[PDB]
Amino acid sequence: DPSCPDHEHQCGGDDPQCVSDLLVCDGIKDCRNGDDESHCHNPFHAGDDFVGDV
Amino acid sequence: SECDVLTRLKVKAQWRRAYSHGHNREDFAQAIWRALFAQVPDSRTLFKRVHGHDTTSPEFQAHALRVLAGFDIAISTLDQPDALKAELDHLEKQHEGRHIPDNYFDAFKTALLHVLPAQLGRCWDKDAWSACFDHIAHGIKG
Amino acid sequence: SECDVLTRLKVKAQWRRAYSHGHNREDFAQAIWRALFAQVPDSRTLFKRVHGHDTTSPEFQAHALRVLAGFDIAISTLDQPDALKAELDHLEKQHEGRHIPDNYFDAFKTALLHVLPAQLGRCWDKDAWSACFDHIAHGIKG
Amino acid sequence: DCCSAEDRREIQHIWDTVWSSSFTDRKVAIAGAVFKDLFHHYPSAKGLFERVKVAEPDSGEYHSHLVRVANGLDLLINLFQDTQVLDKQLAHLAEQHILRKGVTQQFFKGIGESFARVFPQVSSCFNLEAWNRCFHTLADRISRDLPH
Amino acid sequence: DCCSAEDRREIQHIWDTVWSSSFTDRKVAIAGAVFKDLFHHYPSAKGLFERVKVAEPDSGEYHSHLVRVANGLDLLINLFQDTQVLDKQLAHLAEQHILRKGVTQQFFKGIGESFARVFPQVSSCFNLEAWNRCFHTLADRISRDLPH
Amino acid sequence: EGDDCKEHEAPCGGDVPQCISDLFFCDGHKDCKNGRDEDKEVCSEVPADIGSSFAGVVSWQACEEATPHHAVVTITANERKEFFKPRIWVRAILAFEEEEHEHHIKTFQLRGYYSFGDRTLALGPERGTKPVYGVRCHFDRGDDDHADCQIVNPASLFVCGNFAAERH
Amino acid sequence: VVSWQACEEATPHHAVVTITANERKEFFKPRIWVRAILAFEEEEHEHHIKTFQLRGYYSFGDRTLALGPERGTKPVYGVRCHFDRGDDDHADCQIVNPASLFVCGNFAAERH
Amino acid sequence: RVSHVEGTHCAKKEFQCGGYDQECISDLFVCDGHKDCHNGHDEAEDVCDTSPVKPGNIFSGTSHWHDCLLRSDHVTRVVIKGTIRRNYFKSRIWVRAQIESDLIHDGKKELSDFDSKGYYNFANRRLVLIPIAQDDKHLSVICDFDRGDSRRASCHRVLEGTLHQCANLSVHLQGHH
Amino acid sequence: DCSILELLKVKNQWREAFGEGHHRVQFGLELWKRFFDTHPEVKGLFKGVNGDNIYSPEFAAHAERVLSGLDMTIGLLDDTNAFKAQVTHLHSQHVERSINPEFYEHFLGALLHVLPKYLGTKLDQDAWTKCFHTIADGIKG
Amino acid sequence: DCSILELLKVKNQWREAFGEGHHRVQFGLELWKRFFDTHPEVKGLFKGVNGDNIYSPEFAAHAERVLSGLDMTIGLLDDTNAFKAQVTHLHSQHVERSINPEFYEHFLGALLHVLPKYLGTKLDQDAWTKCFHTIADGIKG
Amino acid sequence: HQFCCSAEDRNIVQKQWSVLWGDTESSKVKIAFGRLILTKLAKEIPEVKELFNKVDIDNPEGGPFSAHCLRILNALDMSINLMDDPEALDSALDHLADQHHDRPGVKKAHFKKIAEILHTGLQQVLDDYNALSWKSCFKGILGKIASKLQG
Amino acid sequence: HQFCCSAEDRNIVQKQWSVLWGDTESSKVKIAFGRLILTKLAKEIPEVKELFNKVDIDNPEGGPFSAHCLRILNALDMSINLMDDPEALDSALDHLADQHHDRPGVKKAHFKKIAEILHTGLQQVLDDYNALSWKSCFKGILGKIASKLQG
Ligand code: HEM
Ligand code: HEM
Ligand code: HEM
Ligand code: HEM
Ligand code: HEM
Ligand code: HEM
Ligand code: HEM
Ligand code: HEM
Ligand SMILES: [C-]#N
Ligand SMILES: [C-]#N
Ligand SMILES: [C-]#N
Ligand SMILES: [C-]#N
Ligand SMILES: [C-]#N
Ligand SMILES: [C-]#N
Ligand SMILES: [C-]#N
Ligand SMILES: [C-]#N
Ligand SMILES: [Ca+2]
Ligand SMILES: [Ca+2]
Ligand SMILES: [Ca+2]
Ligand SMILES: [Zn+2]
Repeated sequence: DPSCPDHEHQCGGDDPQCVSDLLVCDGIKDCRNGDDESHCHNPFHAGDDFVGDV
Repeated sequence: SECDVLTRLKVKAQWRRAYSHGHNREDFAQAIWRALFAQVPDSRTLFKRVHGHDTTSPEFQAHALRVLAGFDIAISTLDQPDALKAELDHLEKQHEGRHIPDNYFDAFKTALLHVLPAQLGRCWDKDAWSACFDHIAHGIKG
Repeated sequence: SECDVLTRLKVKAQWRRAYSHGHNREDFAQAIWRALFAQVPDSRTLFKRVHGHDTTSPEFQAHALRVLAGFDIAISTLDQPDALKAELDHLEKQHEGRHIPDNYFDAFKTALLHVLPAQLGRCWDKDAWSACFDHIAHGIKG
Repeated sequence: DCCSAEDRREIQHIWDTVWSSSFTDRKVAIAGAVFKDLFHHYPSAKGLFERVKVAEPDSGEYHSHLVRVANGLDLLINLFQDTQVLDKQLAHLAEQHILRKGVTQQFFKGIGESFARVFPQVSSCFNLEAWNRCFHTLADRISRDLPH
Repeated sequence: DCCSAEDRREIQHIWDTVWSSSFTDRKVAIAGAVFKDLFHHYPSAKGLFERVKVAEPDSGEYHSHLVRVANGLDLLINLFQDTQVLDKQLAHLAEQHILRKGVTQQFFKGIGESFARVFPQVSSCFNLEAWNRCFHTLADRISRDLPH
Repeated sequence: EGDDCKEHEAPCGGDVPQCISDLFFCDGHKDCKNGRDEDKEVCSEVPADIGSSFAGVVSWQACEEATPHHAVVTITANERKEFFKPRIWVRAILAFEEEEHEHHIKTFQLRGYYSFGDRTLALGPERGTKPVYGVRCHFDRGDDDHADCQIVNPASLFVCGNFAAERH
Repeated sequence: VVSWQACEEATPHHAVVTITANERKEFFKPRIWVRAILAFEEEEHEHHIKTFQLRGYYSFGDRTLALGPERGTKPVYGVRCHFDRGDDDHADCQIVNPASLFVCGNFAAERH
Repeated sequence: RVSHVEGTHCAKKEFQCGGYDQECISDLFVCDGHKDCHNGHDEAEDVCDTSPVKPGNIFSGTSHWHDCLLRSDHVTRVVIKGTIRRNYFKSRIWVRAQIESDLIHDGKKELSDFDSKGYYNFANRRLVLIPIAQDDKHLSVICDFDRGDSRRASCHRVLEGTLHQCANLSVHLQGHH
Repeated sequence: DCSILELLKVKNQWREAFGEGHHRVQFGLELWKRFFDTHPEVKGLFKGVNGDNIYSPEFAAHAERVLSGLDMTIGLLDDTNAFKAQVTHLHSQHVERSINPEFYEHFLGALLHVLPKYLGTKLDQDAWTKCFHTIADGIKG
Repeated sequence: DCSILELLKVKNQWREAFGEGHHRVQFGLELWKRFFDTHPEVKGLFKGVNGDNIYSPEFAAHAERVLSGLDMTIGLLDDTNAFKAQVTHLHSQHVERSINPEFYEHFLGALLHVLPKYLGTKLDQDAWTKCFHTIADGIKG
Repeated sequence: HQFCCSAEDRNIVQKQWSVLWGDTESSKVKIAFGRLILTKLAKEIPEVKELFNKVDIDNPEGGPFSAHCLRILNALDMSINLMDDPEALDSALDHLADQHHDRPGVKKAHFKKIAEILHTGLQQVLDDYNALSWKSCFKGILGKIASKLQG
Repeated sequence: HQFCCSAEDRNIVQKQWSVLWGDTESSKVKIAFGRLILTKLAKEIPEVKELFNKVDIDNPEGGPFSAHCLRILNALDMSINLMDDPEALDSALDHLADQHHDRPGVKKAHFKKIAEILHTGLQQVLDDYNALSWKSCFKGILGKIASKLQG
């Protein structure tokens, strides 16, 4: 079952916490463990190709 | 055993369980066909028109389905001997001219009698099926 | 505390919660027994007839259930003093002749008072249970 | 060898593969076979059905009769988990059979035997033992108060 | 210290361990105890129940009365999440108590005290604070328009 | 997690989910886009090997009024027809663990099949042997050595009891 | 697979012996008392398989599984398995006559 | 966690033996010193580990309130102060503990603590602590050591009578003040 | 005028209401509850089977017999011979009792009232009235 | 003639309908909806409690009082003394209002109509009518 | 063994029996039911009433007889709940047979009668009652209890 | 292609068509329905009846004609079930077109009529019938079958 309200983010860790989806990766720490500010690596880089099979 | 009124009823019910739910029906058909062609691979030449070389082709699917439909009419009318005789005559006409050894019909039977219990998986009677198949096949041959 | 009209009502309700649902009832019984025999292992000799050496035997299960049934009558009639007196006299007769030290009754009490809160797990009163058990046990002894 | 709850649940479950349809064809065929067997083994009983034309087994009267039986048995089996109602319906059926003179308990044992002979021919995984154990229960109630 | 929603939910939940049965025995015993306490502390009020035969506490009249009270309280508590209906029933009960002369607000404070004294004796995990906070609410409505 | 397969279909497994027929597993032709229906592990015929026996303690819910004891089902014979390879036809025996005092053990002879795609051992009464019991074992622990079994009624597939089977 | 020398006139087929129950008395531990079943692999056409119920013991020092007819079950067959391959998984078995211990057949047993 | 999603076929107050295993047992027989499972799982070491309630343990976590009280998120500590385990009834450990809460109520910080008592039940791995003679609106605490270890627990602040959950709390051992 | 498609439809919907044993009993009982509620003038006819108490075993067994016979007739809807034979058999079972022939219309009324509660499909009222009438016509003299 | 098994049965089924608070209110309201639907002649008696609007708080509180009293009497069914006392108390609460004594039969009618919708078991109509009548008899003069 | 009082039979019996004892005054109901059964037995077979002299049957509303009705009802409850475990059930029923043997004057015919009375009452109180299973099982239970009787 | 008899259209058609064949005597229903459709076609366009002389349409209750009604109904069933696989469907429908070409006298107008009759009947028998999807798909099916007709 989801650990968080429909539009929130689970900070995870041994001390869980929910934080608004709009506050993840905005450069301001909202999680007590700063999880919202360490995801911040975009998988897509200019030039990347992904190939999807049906 | 022989094709009683009763054992015909049994075969009819089991065929309902196996065929009547058009889900895996083309797969049921094709399984029967892979088995048949595995036993008598020389028979594939009779099916050039309908792509017997590739049983996954749409033309051969259409075929195997036509077959199972005919067989379905035959089973469905096991308790209506007039209609059964009619369908069997029809199939016979559709098959005359084609040089089909008893060999191949035995292949078909063996195929059906192995795919059927795999389909039902449960309560089925190979003797009743043997008898009634023999009746239908005799009907198609002459 | 002492066995009031009220605290008797409380004990009665809690006993309902613990005993009345014949699921783990034989297990409840047997837990009580393992505790008792753990405290005073010399008492097992009194139960030779009913296989006190193996509390998992069907004979001993039947026993422990008989017990809990008697105790159930006793608790159920805490608010019906005439009936309570009757059942207590009956149990007393069933127990007279058997050399049972107060020792063993204290073992029984302690067993019950440890298995009970494990069963209920929640809202229970060990003082009320102590009082009412003391009343019933005094009734069985004389 | 009583009629266990398992036996009754079994029969109730397998029952929808023996006839049971929006059409009466299977009922007629199977019940018809049951009676062919009965009359084969106890031919004296065949006289009891002149009123329905046992004499013309393709007749609407005899068909409708067979269907009446089949549906009667259906009714009995459907009531296996409603013992009171089963008892009343059993009594009703019994009286219906008492009105008919010449119907004996022996004929009922006979029809039990013929049912047990016919059913396993029309459906696989038919629990014959269960059927026997339960039929005994049904028939012994229907056929009591009838000539031994 | 008002009567919170939590308090009401609490009372509603614990309530089925204090009497509440298809039988009236527990209601009679417990309500009876409540009144023994009330009369012990405010003996002047005992006169108000001659009509229901307090002098004979084993009488059907007095029993039936106790049950009437218990069920009245039941009705009140069951209406905790239906404030409008609770208000109407509260008014009704109030007028029923205005018809009886000699019934004062002081007697109501008294019975609140005796309830609070009795309930924790018959069930563990009974929230006494919640009970007090909510009873104050109920009684202050029933007993207004009465005489201090 | 389950799968979006239909009756008479089984998942191919692998990175891109695909469902194919029961009747297409291990028949020598690749029907999966990734060929998994012909994988050597998928098509392991070990769960139906002669001498294979799977045992475990049964919790009953009907049919048998005995308390939890072991059940063992032992494959005594097999046959995999070369023209129809997606099934292994097996003869097995269901037996129950009974006390030292019983000395009148009950033994049920079964026949059925192992289906590769289903990963299922399905057993019913041997020819002319009183339709008492059938067995359904599902090898879903990721190996050929454990299976979730039910002792069922051959007709209704009604569950009489369950045991967690383990290969011994 | 069993090579027969008497009793059974069938050609080499499998034999399987399955332990169905056991009991190791705590006061007499050098034996494990077992209930087993000897069964034979038979053709698709037979459909009337033969099953023999056995009881006996496993002896640790002997490394021997010794089986004979279950109580009241017609003294037809007994089994002697010797686990002498260095593990609990292979055994040299003989299907014998319960009385004479006469060898009817031999099979190299393997745990499956 | 997976085993939690799966559930069991056992009744309440029952203990399922193995992981896949079908045998059920009364939770009054779990870690009582007697082998009750066909596989002896009810007396296994992982099952019967007594370290979740080893006295001296200080579990700390953040309490998130959503009922009963109107507190903002705040630290709570469950401090194990003592255990009693009767040799005649080993099925359960009777735990005594102190529940502390750091509340930043009115501009400044203030400790809210109370003494409590309850039990750890091996079968469901559950620690129940109800407030010792604390009518003073201190809520009970129920912790489940359901994270695979004896170091972390999923807790709730609850009302004792109804088991209504007023707060979500997840403690980890950390432990040393 | 109960034609092929009519009787086919009625057969199907009947299978929906009566073919499931778990709600066949509720169906029968509710049919009767409705019938007796809206036409209590009818109850007199059923003194033999406690029609005043539909929750009794007597009446339950009755309702069961009813639904069974109705099943037979609906199932014989396509076999004209056996149909006529069955309907005359029903006639024999009803002619002895002084039954107002317009009670059958009321019976159909209750049937149509109760049916949709046990149908996963939309009640084909035309087909049902037509077939019910081709049955009742035969039951009546 | 409301004997031991009768009153035991009625007690049980009553516990089913009234013992669950989540559907007690629906039960009361539906009882009244039915009563007033099938006997609107009765509505005049309840002007004091907005009987014309059963969805009002006045009437809700009323229906609650009803079910409560019915609970008391059903619960006192085994204590003859306290029963008689309670039933005469109900009598006092009804005698002042000119109530047609055959309205009680109609009340029972609505009760028996609504009850099975809140019973997981089959309604024991005999037990219910017998006990209801041993109550109403006492309520009436 | 199976068929006569099978596993499912026992499940049905237990499930249906469970319906009676819903509330907290189950004791009241057990006493009422036991009193009914017993006094009905004393009416049907008058020679029986003398056998209950030591439990004061002449005052059925009295203490001793009430406690006794609890005794029988609880024995019945126990035996029903024990149907899962045939060996334990057998042992308990055996103890009961012993107890009824020590009361001379108790005869098998009395048990036949009380069987009839029991089933008749259960048909009324229980809303769901599978007579086949109940009779199947109680034939064996009452059979075993009356098995050590002289007459 | 999409829009005209789309994927969902086909799903609807299959799902709704499945409702008819619930029980074991599906053959009876297929024969009845086929007989209805065909005789209605012979009434609407009388020149058609002669074309079914070899299947004994003059005795519609007869064996040969019944077996034939099974032929058409099973072809229809097959083509409906084949709508998942457009290529296979196309092949089967092509075979049908071939078969109807070898029967001189069969004209496209007959197929237009039988389309009308078919939809009218299906509106009755089916309780749930999405006319838009059904007509969308059968336009294409019947279209393809009548595609090789001379007239
Ligand atoms: C009793 C089992 C069989 C049944 C029910 C059956 C039925 C059918 C059917 C329905 C057709 C399609 C006729 C048409 O629409 O033109 C057909 C054609 C054909 N059959 Fe069979 N058949 C059976 C066994 C066999 C056997 C064993 C053989 C020998 C391999 C065989 C050889 C053929 C051939 C070569 C065709 C021509 C396919 C084409 O090009 O259209 N059949 N049969
Ligand atoms: C107040 C708690 C107790 C209650 C309610 C109780 C009740 C019972 C009951 C119902 C029986 C069955 C008698 C029969 O059916 O004939 C029994 C027998 C017996 N009791 Fe207790 N008992 C209690 C405490 C004890 C104590 C502490 C002991 C000393 C260990 C004890 C020793 C025995 C013995 C030796 C028997 C007979 C054993 C046999 O059946 O062979 N009881 N008691
Ligand atoms: C297998 C259990 C049986 C069932 C469920 C059954 C059912 C029925 C039914 C439903 C009827 C129609 C009664 C009516 O609608 O008025 C009937 C009539 C009859 N039964 Fe049976 N029956 C059974 C066994 C037997 C036996 C063994 C015999 C002895 C041959 C028998 C002899 C008759 C006769 C003579 C009639 C009168 C039919 C007539 O009107 O001519 N029945 N039965
Ligand atoms: C705790 C809140 C109370 C509740 C819910 C309550 C409930 C009731 C009920 C249900 C009745 C019966 C009315 C009827 O059925 O006509 C009643 C009557 C009465 N009440 Fe109370 N009561 C409460 C407190 C009190 C107090 C504190 C007193 C002061 C001693 C009191 C004095 C009376 C008297 C004298 C009657 C007359 C009874 C009779 O004559 O039959 N009540 N009350
Ligand atoms: C087409 C709808 C009906 C069907 C299928 C039907 C069928 C039946 C059946 C099967 C029986 C049982 C006869 C027996 O076994 O002896 C029966 C009896 C009876 N029918 Fe109907 N019936 C229908 C309509 C009606 C009508 C409209 C009434 C008038 C209210 C009616 C009044 C009765 C009565 C009074 C009995 C016998 C009651 C008794 O046995 O005590 N039926 N009917
Ligand atoms: C045995 C079934 C019945 C029971 C248990 C019952 C019980 C009650 C109760 C408890 C009250 C509340 C009195 C008060 O709060 O002062 C009441 C009032 C009343 N009852 Fe009934 N009653 C029953 C049947 C009926 C019948 C059949 C009628 C006729 C329609 C009726 C008409 C009324 C009226 C008009 C009132 C007072 C209306 C008002 O307060 O404005 N009751 N009844
Ligand atoms: C319905 C199954 C029955 C059950 C479960 C049952 C159970 C019991 C029990 C538990 C006792 C108490 C023994 C003790 O505590 O010392 C008892 C006593 C007794 N039973 Fe029954 N019984 C049954 C049937 C009968 C029958 C049919 C009779 C024949 C009249 C009978 C005659 C007696 C007598 C005379 C006593 C002596 C009571 C006393 O003196 O205290 N029982 N029974
Ligand atoms: C509704 C779509 C139709 C389908 C699915 C269909 C299907 C069939 C099938 C499967 C056959 C059997 C051919 C064989 O196996 O040899 C057949 C035969 C035939 N069809 Fe149709 N058909 C349809 C519409 C029509 C219509 C509109 C006509 C115009 C009268 C027609 C005229 C014929 C004729 C004359 C035969 C010859 C039957 C014989 O003599 O054996 N079909 N049809
Ligand atoms: C077909 N061939
Ligand atoms: C105690 N026995
Ligand atoms: C009978 N027929
Ligand atoms: C208040 N009585
Ligand atoms: C008709 N009844
Ligand atoms: C009444 N009201
Ligand atoms: C019996 N007592
Ligand atoms: C075209 N039939
Ligand atoms: Ca942030
Ligand atoms: Ca493949
Ligand atoms: Ca243990
Ligand atoms: Zn994150």
